Amino acid sequence: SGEVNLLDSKTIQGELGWISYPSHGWEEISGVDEHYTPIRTYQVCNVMDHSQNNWLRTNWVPRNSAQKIYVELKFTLRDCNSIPLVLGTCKETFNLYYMESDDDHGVKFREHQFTKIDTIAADESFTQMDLGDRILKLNTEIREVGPVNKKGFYLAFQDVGACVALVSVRVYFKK
Amino acid sequence: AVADRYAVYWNSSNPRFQRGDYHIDVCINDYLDVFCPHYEDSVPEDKTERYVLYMVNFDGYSACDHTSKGFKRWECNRPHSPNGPLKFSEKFQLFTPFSLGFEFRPGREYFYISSAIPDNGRRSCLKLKVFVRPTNSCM
Ligand SMILES: *[C@@H]1O[C@H](CO)[C@@H](O[C@@H]2O[C@H](CO)[C@@H](O)[C@H](O)[C@H]2NC(C)=O)[C@H](O)[C@H]1NC(C)=O
Ligand SMILES: [Ca+2]
Repeated sequence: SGEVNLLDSKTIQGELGWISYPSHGWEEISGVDEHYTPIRTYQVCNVMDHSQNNWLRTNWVPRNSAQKIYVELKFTLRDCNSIPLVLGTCKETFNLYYMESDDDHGVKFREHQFTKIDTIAADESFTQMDLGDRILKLNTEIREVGPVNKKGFYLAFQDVGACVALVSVRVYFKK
Repeated sequence: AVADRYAVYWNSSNPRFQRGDYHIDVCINDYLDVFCPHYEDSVPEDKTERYVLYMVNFDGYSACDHTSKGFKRWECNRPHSPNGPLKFSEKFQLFTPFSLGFEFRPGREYFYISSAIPDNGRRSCLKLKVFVRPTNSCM
């Protein structure tokens, strides 16, 4: 009976305190959403580079007393065949992780501390034709955050060689 | 890190927009950050500078026309925005992972203009030219 956002990447505050590791991986780049509102998006496309392991971590998110936590992802993903320069093998998936924590600051980022929720695939990948005709090939994927037995958690996105634009990340519970 | 980041404060009080020849030379994978006008909350809406930022071709850049040949990139209609000025971010990458994104090539020129809010009929628009340098000049 109503949703309550814990995190919204489209709000000014919601997009603060995110960290990329390493730099030049996930980038903070202006884009637009499905409502024609200019927003901050999170993008990665290092297919002209070798051995990619790019992480993007959100700010700390409280769980409150909520039981079931959902994460809603809106993203565009490029068809590997539509990319003129590919040095290795391009991927068309990316990974969603989480890590529980009581602390919202002073937490050194460690990949091995993160639990994988799912591998994220696109129902529709876009091509040069979509680029040329200005088509918004938006994918929507909803997942649930695993057991959170701390005060809150961090979410993380892992890229291993895909061409992915995260248009929207929204974490919420229902009342 | 290795790339360079450029900050452009896009308002009519910036003397770099004066002659209409404001340009920057960037490399592929460089960053451009454009900041919207920002004011103390005590300043009324009507006395604040607001606009839409467009990427246009050379013709649109010359004539200050975004209609036939332009794409909206950013909206500066929050002069009192929390956490400071609204910030448009661009990365000059070869290939976009965003189906409505923009791609850049070494050796080419790109153009931005702004259209005021509320709309006047002026043709004295603020504008910026971006030259993406050849690969040889960027190591
Ligand atoms: C309009 O633009 C000027 C710059 O031309 C802005 O002043 C700069 O603000 C930044 C960040 O606050 C400082 O680091 C610079 O030193 C300032 N001036 C210069 C000379 O670069 C000014 O804030 C803008 N005005 C509005 C209304 O936002
Ligand atoms: Ca120059």
